[PDB]
Amino acid sequence: QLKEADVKKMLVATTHLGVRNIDRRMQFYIFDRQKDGTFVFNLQKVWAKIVFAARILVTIDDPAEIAVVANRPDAQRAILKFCKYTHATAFPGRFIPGNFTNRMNPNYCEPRLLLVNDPVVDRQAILEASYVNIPTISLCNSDANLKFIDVAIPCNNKTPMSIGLIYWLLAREVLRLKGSISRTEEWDVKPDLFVAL
Amino acid sequence: PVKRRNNGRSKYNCGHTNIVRCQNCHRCVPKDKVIKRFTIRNIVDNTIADDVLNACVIQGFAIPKLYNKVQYCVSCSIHNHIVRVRSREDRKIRTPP
Amino acid sequence: GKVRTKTIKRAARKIVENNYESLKPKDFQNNKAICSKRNVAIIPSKRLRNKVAGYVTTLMNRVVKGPVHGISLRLQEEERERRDNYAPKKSEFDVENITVSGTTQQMIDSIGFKCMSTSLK
Amino acid sequence: NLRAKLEEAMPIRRAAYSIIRTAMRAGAAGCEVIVAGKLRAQRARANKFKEGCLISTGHPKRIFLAEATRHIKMRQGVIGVKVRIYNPNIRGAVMPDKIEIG
Amino acid sequence: DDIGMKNSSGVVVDAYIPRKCSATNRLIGPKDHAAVQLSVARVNDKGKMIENNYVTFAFCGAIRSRGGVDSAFMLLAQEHGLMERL
Amino acid sequence: MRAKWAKKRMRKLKRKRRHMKARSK
Amino acid sequence: VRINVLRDALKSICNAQRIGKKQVIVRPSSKVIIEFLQLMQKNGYISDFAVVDNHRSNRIVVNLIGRLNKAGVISPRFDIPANDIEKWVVNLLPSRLFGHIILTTSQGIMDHIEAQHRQIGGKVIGYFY
Amino acid sequence: EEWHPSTKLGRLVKAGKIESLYDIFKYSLPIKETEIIDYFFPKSELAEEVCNIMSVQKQTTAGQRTRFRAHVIVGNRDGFIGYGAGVSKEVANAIKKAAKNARLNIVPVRRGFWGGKLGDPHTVSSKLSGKCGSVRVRLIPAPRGAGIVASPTVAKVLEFAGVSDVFTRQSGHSRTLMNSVGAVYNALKSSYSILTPDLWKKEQLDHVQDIRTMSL
RNA sequence: GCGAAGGCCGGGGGCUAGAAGGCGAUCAGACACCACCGUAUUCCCGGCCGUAAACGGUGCCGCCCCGCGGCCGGCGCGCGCGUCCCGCCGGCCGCCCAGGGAAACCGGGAGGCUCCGGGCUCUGGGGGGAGUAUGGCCGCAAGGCUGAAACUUGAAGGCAUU
Repeated sequence: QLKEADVKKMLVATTHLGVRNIDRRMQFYIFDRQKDGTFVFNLQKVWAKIVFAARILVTIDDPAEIAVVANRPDAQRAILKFCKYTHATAFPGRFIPGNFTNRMNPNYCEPRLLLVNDPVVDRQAILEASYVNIPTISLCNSDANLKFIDVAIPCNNKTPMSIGLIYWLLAREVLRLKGSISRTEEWDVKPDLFVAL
Repeated sequence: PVKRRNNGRSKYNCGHTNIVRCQNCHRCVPKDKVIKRFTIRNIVDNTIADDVLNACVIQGFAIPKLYNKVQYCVSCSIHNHIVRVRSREDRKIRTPP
Repeated sequence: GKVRTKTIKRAARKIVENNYESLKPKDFQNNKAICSKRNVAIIPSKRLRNKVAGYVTTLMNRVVKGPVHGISLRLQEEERERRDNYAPKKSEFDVENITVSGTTQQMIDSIGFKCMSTSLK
Repeated sequence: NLRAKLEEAMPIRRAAYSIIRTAMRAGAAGCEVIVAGKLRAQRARANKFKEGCLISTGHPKRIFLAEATRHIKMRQGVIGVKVRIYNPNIRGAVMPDKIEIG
Repeated sequence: DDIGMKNSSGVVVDAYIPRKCSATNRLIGPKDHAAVQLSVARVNDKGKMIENNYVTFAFCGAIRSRGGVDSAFMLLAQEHGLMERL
Repeated sequence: MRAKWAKKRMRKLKRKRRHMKARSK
Repeated sequence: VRINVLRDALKSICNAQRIGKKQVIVRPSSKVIIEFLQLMQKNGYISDFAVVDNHRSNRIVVNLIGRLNKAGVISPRFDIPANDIEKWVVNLLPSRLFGHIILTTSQGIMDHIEAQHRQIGGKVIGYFY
Repeated sequence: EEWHPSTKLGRLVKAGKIESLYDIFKYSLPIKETEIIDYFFPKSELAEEVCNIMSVQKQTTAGQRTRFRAHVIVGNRDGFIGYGAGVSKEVANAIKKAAKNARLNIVPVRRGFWGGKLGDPHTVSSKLSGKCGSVRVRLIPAPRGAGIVASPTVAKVLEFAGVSDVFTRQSGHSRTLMNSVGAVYNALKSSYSILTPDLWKKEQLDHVQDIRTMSL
């Protein structure tokens, strides 16, 4: 059930774009290659992944158990807004190893789900997930390593416009399943809040 | 213990390579194993270059550059610090330092 | 030739992140007076107290003269919050700015919706 | 108490471990017991059993420690026991470096 | 029926019956710490809202180290109707 | 090279035995 | 070149199960492979096997149900006394109750259990559990 | 003093939300509290023996420091075994570290019938094998008439598993004890991860029976 | 059958280096390292010889096996259109998830192996004695190839840690 408004926003957002390097796991999602070399994503496949992630994200009884981790400076605002507009527990910047496994660690969350901006950048959390049975969802690019990631969303994840709009789009669907949004009317929260200047 | 995958040499799909001579030690080294640095340094020093350019009575003169490929043996090169012993992990690392 | 120890640095940084308003930027003595209050902090000795005060007057100059890392000040925290919360008044972001990749038009065609009847180029 | 407990021939580790407990319970943050001599052997050795953090140097050490030296006598020879107990809460003042900052 | 070891009587004597994951089908170990169970909700009819009828897909740590879960999740989603085959 | 020099020294002993046998013959 | 074809294919089936791939393509096809696959399908360790017939040796595409631990060939195809087939099972197969040693008999290719049922000895094609 | 849970699993265990130890093993959950093992095993804990302490030394400028590593096997007599090792300068503290670690790594053991099934699993369910360092031990299902046939260290952990009869065969540096017991530990953790035909029924999808789902 | 170098038998050659040798120095002594000189040799032809850390220290013929790139030799798929892209590749390679190992490390295998069996040929069985003794064969020689025993003895060895 793709919506025209978000797709036109994605066209400005460049979510339809990916790095020239490409991976076989994400080959299904990608549509083609620009003659410049840049890889162009299938927007509807991204939206189907975004809606799928929402269904998974809501199941957890406390939306405080999903953990949003970003070390990318650009994504920090996105995952903090998402944690504020929704109810996720933010673990931004350096993840601090043993956060998910060390009980005597200053923060020792036991999350039921994980959220990652970049598979390579936020690698510490995805390894930590393995030690304590935590599934993970990530914002993957065209070349990414899907190791230890249960579901991945095809997106730039290096574009501030793309990172912010994706988190906004994800937020809209997660609370839509809880009835706190509109469905067929625009969310009052705007995508420019998720994006840093 | 095999210290290096290369085995110290870049001979691949080969059995024998040209012998070369350490420029200081005058020793015979396999061409692949030799240091093989290259210098394009000019003939006269940078300071002398201004004095010589003012002295030259021909217009458009530029200092001639001198080109040589310095090949040194492992013992010769490490001693004069052309290359350096590296840490086990830093030995794997390549690239000009 | 005077490098402060961790204890001096740690105590001074709590003093600044809490009583920033009491401290003054260039004068050690006003900062030393704040250290002398005792209700704010317990400082054993005169030299120990002077060192915490001296670092705290440098910290006070530094926090007014640009942000200092690791300094938890509530008033500065509000200042970023209004800046972060404010988004463009007309919310001008995508603004229906269109612009596609040549390959993207074919991908949009692949879905079959064909946004804007292929006038996206 | 240790020197006389050691005489009944109790385990030397157990002796120190029991004494270590009664000092920490009485409040000492730092407890140190070192028994040195020809223990269960014909050769010298020193056996430090310690529970907690003890200051070992400076002016605080003079007023904040309780070093007591006794010389046990044994058929093998003298196996002197040394016990040092450190109390930060000495009520005479505060540790020179202890910044309360509350 | 009654997965486990049925005795000569037919009583199950296999204590806890391990979980064969939804893709690879290898039994989840007693100490298989990377086993992950992720649940996707069903939108209830018209409304874009939950029904508390979420279906749960288990994923063993062997196919997760491979990274095979994202593809396996997608295929299995259409098998349980959480997506269209496209 | 002790092993290379040790092989050389066995060779010499082998020649001495081989030649001594001829004188004995 | 390929002297044993069953072994090369069975190794591929086990290798695909390791990387969790349902469908495998076996490049060499044979009647012994055909029968070995049929017996595994009956015991449900493998699912339907479809042979793409070619004008040459033939290839088989086998759908796997993810339920085979290991398969194997015995080279050479030894002679087993019917009485000592139990010894072959005790060592090669884990547990007398579970696992199948696949034999060849003048009556036909048969299961170790069926071989015991009529007490006929034979040659071991291989083994699957 | 008493136990105060620092782990979410511990809080559920303290409440009594988790009925059996096996429930956490269905979800293959880590046990980070030895106190949780006591909750399911409160009378005399589990049978634990300290099987040989080997002195270990690090050369230093002054001399060789000495630290002790102890290997402890915690187990009951039925489908529950744990092996851990602990390093401490004081032998006693190291024995405690091993026993606590062994409690943190309790693992279920399958158990089964060699050829004849009566009322009790009397032997290992399969030819379970494991390898720690050079050593490799294979535990072969044995008839109920046969006893557990293994060397004294491996027999000890096979008694704690409660495998009444086994035909173990060990190859490698079995003389190295730590490595030998570790192989007999990894063989028993393999038992509950070996797919067998009886386990081919298809299901799961518990959802509310999930241990993460439970809440204080 | 072929086989680096050194050597050898006999010619051709003979610049350069340079096993021998001689001489300076250097040292307590160097007759060694460093100068300097220089015979055999180094080069060519006709034979020998049959060895090298002749090493990827990893036989050969297969079968499957995951990513990430590079290079070289063909061949296609297209595309404005370029020694571009994308495959198929035949090899040469780097890195590596599983997997393997005592580990170093391999992962184009050293994987698919105690859950041990595709086929073939070779080799090893604690260390010395000993690659010696003796017999054979081959060589002009130097030697090479085959190859013990008496006796002696608790380690030798691998890879890693401090």
